[PDB]
Amino acid sequence: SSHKTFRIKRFLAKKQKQNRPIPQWIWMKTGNKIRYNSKRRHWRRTKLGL
Amino acid sequence: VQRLTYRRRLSYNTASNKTRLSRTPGNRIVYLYTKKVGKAPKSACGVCPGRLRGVRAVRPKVLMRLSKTKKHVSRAYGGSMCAKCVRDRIKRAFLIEEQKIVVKVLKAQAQSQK
RNA sequence: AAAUACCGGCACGAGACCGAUAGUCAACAAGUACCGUAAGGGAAAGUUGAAAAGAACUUUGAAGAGAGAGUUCAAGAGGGCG
RNA sequence: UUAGGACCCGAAAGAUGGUGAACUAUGCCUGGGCAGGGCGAAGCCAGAGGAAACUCUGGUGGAGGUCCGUAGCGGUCCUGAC
RNA sequence: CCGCCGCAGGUGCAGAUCUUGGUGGUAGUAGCAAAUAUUCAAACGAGAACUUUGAAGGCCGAAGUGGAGAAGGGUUCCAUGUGAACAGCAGUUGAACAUGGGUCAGUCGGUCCUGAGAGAUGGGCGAGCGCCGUUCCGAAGGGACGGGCGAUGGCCUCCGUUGCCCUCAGCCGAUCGAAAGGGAGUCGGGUUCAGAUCCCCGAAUCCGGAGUGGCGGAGAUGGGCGCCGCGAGGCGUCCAGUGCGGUAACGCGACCGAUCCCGGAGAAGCCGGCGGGAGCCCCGGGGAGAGUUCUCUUUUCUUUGUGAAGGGCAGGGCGCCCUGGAAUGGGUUCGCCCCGAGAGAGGGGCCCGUGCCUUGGAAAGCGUCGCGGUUCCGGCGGCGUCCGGUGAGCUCUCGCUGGCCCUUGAAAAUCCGGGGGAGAGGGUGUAAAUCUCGCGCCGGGCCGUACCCAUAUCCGCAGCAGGUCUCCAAGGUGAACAGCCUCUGGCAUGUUGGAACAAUGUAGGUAAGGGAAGUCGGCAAGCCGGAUCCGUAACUUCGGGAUAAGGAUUGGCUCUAAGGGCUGGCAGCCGACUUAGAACUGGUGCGGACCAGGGGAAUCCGACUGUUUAAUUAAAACAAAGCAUCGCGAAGGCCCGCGGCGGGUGUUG
RNA sequence: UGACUCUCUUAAGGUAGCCAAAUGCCUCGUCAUCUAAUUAGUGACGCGCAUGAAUGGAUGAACGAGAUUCCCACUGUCCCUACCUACUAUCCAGCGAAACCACAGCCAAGGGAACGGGCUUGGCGGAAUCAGCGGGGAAAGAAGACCCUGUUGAGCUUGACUC
RNA sequence: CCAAGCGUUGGAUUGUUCACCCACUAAUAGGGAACGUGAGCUGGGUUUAGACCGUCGUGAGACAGGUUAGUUUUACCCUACU
RNA sequence: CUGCUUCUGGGUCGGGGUUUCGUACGUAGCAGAGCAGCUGCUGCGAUCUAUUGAAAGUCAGCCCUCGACACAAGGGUUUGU
RNA sequence: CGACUCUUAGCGGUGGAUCACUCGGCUCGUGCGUCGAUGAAGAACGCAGCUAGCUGCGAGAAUUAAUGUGAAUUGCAGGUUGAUCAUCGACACUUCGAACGCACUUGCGGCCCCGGGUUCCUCCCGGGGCUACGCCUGUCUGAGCGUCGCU
Repeated sequence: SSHKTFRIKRFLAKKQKQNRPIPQWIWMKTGNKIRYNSKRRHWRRTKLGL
Repeated sequence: VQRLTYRRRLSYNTASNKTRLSRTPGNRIVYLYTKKVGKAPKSACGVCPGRLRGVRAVRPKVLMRLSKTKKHVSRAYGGSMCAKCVRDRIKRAFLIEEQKIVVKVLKAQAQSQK
């Protein structure tokens, strides 16, 4: 909710910084396996735990 | 007509969360948060149901601010006990003490004759 | 003490074994994504080519998607493509 | 032919150790919430009738696991819809 | 990669409702049908039933599709793009996608307290992980007020600062436990693309603090002699002073003081009635801008203010007090209820003041009418921001007073007053010790703060007709928070549109004559329905039955009578709402929509109210009061536990 | 018919009440009553298969989304159906599943695992279809919940066995 | 005897098939079609789970004994028919 | 099932016929229960009366139009003994 | 006639079988046999010029130093007295965690020291060193109508 604990707000803060796509230059590398970010999570799709 | 919201996050009509309608110099109705009705102090005799006179009926932690003269009436047991049951506990404090001296004097009789 | 045990741990060698629905659940960002309040449950998913040389430039369409060209032995190998 | 998973697939169970009362059951603590009306109990005042206990009468009063009924709570019947 | 000769095996598939992966027919089929509803023009654009803007017509109709929060969500918030995929048609559109940006506090919460409870230590048990128990089998206090030698900062001056050890001390419990309980204190305007009691401007306010304590005020300048000289007076001394006033309730801007003690506040339930206060609605005027004007309308609509904190003042209330003595009893309420234990009557005093006014304060805000600044702005001017009546009105709040209970409705932190009188204070002053008085000074860290809050941000696999805790609450009709209609506010008819109007559906209706002949069964539907006014049975636990049953009136318009304040059996002046009566009148229509009981005579069961199989049984079942036995006087009954000097009933009898 | 009588008889033989009742086998009991007609309801009748006293008997005002019955009024429940409205279905733009499926799909008889879509013998047979439709596919659904079997279990009980 | 062309009803009581009765009538014949016909209905009866009674059983429970309350699903396939 | 140039044709509109409902708006009235204001005038006023068998609808699947106004001399796809 | 439908072949879609690979398994054998109050395992949260995951890492944060190695790192920018890799013995190693001052809210204390506020002289702010229980040996201050002792 609006009423958060400091520990939970740092938990959410990590999950937002992990919910960005791959940089466009990453798959121009030599050992190129990654196409897109498979671990991208959406607020309707998956509910983050908690 | 001004249908108006709480300014705090307490969304319930609780003992702490009681309000009053207050028109503002911006010309709109809004809630001000009423401090509770702090009551007068009661007599230490604990018989008279009517609370004390000359002492402010106020929240208990406010009385740090109030001057000494706001908090007590100028008398023996002033601001702690009702003046009616002060003047019953002045007479009794004397008339019982008088009765002790009659016992002190009647004890000075019953042994001098044997 | 020594002979003795060792389906964990560190570092190694080898196989009449298995060859991506097999072999560990996991050959890959695997105890991952995901599910359950929790204990726990738990995947799918390898391959362009010798080298990106990964299709310049022209032209239809709003663009997707085409037709020409061009690279290559081969695109009858065109970005999940032997 | 056995004994072992014993050709492969299959029970209803039995056991051991753990996880749950966010639903729900019940106690407890602490908060919030329930239009508008109808009947009109005790107590109370005046009056009327007779000899007292008394007996009648008109107001007042606002009780009740009271009644009609909204919000809320519930879920009868259509064995309607689906 | 293979033939031959040997070797070895996880060695041959059509089946196992086999396992995994893929694809068919069905099939461009079922479907995109809950809650009234969309149309026109323009814009951007490649593109419009859907987007955006204006104009229509509508819905929600203040218990809302409105404006906010708790729980949950976690970036969904806001802007700028593109419009591949997703949003069950579309899309220039989104809560999708990608780039960014965004949550500011002494005062609002969290922190703190304790609640039911959780839970260490001692102890007990335990093979043991551990477990029991929370004051019970414990040496459970590391604090102060006091006295010398030493000592450090300061002219060791004499205190702050230290140590030894001597005087001095209950709670009986570590610790956790509430974003709805306790809990000092921030409100008004302005501002952003998204943030405000947080930011800016301006007004306050709470707590804490300071080493020789920074200003004023209080404590504190009284008494009585002895000389000088025209007297004030000057000056030498023996004394006082830890404040004053009111008959009182109590007052005054301070008004010393510890361990100890005592009390209060914190801190009390639901319900009824009544009164005050606002806000809101209503009413008659006066401004301002709009609407209408085809006729009528001095018209209709919007707007018309003033924070916290001080003072003053109405206004409530008193179970506060002073003379004073009441039967011919009086006062007084809607109801009460009060009185020689001191009623009426008079004079006071106090608490509450959320209302009025004033400081804040017009400088802002709002309504307007204008002028610039091409944009650089909280731009600058002119006016107005009014005067009354109101009330069983509605809601919240502050009181007064009752009624109900085999029901008695929280603790603790915290704060304050009191009673005591150990002490301290100075020697007539340059007064002291001391102060809850008025200013002054410094400080307030830490975490949460965006947004949705639900027919699209939560939980049901989803934009799921489900579920999910609250706050505010306009006008009309009306008994009404009923239903319907409208204003502010919000919306695009709920995952699609267009054209047809067959069957059969789903949901509404209407039916001649009959009337339950239908059928297991009057099931579904219907009838009845409001109010006034009559009238009301059997039976009864005398409470009821009862809206029994069964009748009459209801419209509109127009009068009449009755029902009140106020100012000094009267006149004058301001009325706010009903009841009753009679007239007149319409095509007998009139509770005209809406709201909204079918009725009687018996039988069985269960007294009733309550409850019950969440998702097929709401019942005659369960519960129930009542009634009746039974056990037990505590080393006890009844029960729990692996265990114990264990635990529940038990804060018991 | 049975007060009364004789015996057996067990702990003592059902008392007060109540009834073809939510309790009566026979049963649609018998009589009355409600009807034109009543296996219903009701009031009576009691040798009552198998009523009966806190395993409570008999009643009972009030009450009930409880179970029955008759009556009045009211009605499309019916005689006996018709019409209208909204949303569908229908047609089209866009979108787009699923169950199910040995192969499949016209009948009569015959035989057959005794009830054929196919086999035999006759009927006969004509593309692709659309809205309907419920005869059939012993249609789908779910390894019958009944029943029996298993030396398969579970919840419960006691005078089972072992603790 | 030829003979099934065409008729064979309205109702009270019971879930009833079966009867029985009222009344009309030309007559109020008997049957079959998976004891016709539940993706046609209805759910009264049976025959789940809830309850009550009687008898039975120490008991849990039992009864072609009586009693009340109890979810009746799908067609869009192929034929058949329209 | 029909219609789409006889200077003719249907349609659209209007006019009649029809029938349905039952007397419009406005005006006028010493008609109107009355009441209120000024000294008889005059306001509010349900309703009644005349105007008025009035007004309004009427084919969209009614009848006749010979009155207006346009429009109709077309397009597409196929088809041979 | 065709259309529809069937059969077959070619080509083309759909789908991912087969086959060929293989920085992965599994199995067997061998040597070694090492965690932690000097803060383990684990967990959280951070850190790159552009970096979400994966690894690497710890405010010195895809690493510092050192020794070796001797010219790259590389997806793209940029700037030999040793680039870069391996090694790693020096240093460093935020928060929870047996987790350690008392609590899980990252909330509240204490004592000693320092530095701002100052020129010790307190509040205030920041920083630092300590503050957990059980126990062991010694130490210290105590306690007892324990046992006695001397006056």
